[PDB]
Amino acid sequence: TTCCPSIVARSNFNVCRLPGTSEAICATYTGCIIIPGATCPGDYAN
Repeated sequence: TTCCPSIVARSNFNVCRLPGTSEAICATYTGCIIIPGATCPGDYAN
């Protein structure tokens, strides 16, 4: 599951994914995170 810190970061993440970039690279690129669960925390609400 991916969780993002802000709207901007999520929008950025989704563009990063368009060419097929791994989620892990898009995460460090944007400040989004990958978690094994499905429940994003309050400070990664977007």
